[PDB]
Amino acid sequence: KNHPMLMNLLK
Amino acid sequence: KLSEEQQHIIAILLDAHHKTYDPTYADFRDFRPPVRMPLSMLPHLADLVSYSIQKVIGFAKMIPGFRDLTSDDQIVLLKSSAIEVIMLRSNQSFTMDDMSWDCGSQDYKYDVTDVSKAGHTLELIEPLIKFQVGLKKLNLHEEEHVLLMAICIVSPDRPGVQDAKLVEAIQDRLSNTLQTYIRCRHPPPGSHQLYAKMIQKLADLRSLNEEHSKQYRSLSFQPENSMKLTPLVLEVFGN
Ligand SMILES: C=C1[C@H](O)CC(=C/C=C2\CCC[C@]3(C)[C@@H]([C@H](C)CCCC(C)(C)O)CC[C@@H]23)C[C@H]1O
Repeated sequence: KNHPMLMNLLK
Repeated sequence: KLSEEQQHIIAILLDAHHKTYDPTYADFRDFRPPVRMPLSMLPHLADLVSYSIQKVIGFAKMIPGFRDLTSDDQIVLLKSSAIEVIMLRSNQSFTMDDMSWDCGSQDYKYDVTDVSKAGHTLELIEPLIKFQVGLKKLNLHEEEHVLLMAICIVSPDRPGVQDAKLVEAIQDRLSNTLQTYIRCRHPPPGSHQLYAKMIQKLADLRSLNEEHSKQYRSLSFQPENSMKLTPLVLEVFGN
């Protein structure tokens, strides 16, 4: 993670 | 009795759900269209799930205490819970009349054969429908439904969790709020063992999650199926 989209949607 | 804090929590979760669940389903028009003549329903349901992952993230962010978590812990909680929360939230469109998810029109009404046309077998789908049926039979208050979604997300035992103690504390606050809500606001006989029943549904969701994961690993192993997915789905669910 390695989780740009998730991290971006989270704030 | 329900503390002021506890009623606050409830208000926040209701609002957060209202902000992330559009019971008109108007956004479904934006999805790749459903096709029902193999895997003809995969683009449409891949899009549905992708949309739903976004909404579940927006709900999670508003859970009191969730922000105090690390970024890593927020990430692992969402990754492991997303499918389970979509299954939970899906119950609101679900209808016992024909055992289908009815999202406002015939095009967006999904039955067992549709799910089947997204690459999944009865080994997932049958327990998923029974889960939908047992949840519906609980006849939860909306307040109970939103609490259960939040307690599902903030689970200390999820793979990858770092600060278990902190996740535990957030969830206990919500568990206590739920327990007290049932006692103060949910009359008997519907209240009978309702907390234990609601916690059993969370165990059902762990099992559903595992099965979905294995059928996802199979489906997505083939690159021509993986292609029909979305980038968010690949990221959150794996590849
Ligand atoms: C807005 C919503 C919810 O977020 C999701 C809704 C329905 C959910 C469904 C109905 C069809 C089958 C669904 C999508 C299940 C199915 C197994 C997901 C498959 C995902 C895939 C990537 C193809 O593996 C999970 C949840 C089920 C409609 C509506 O209630």
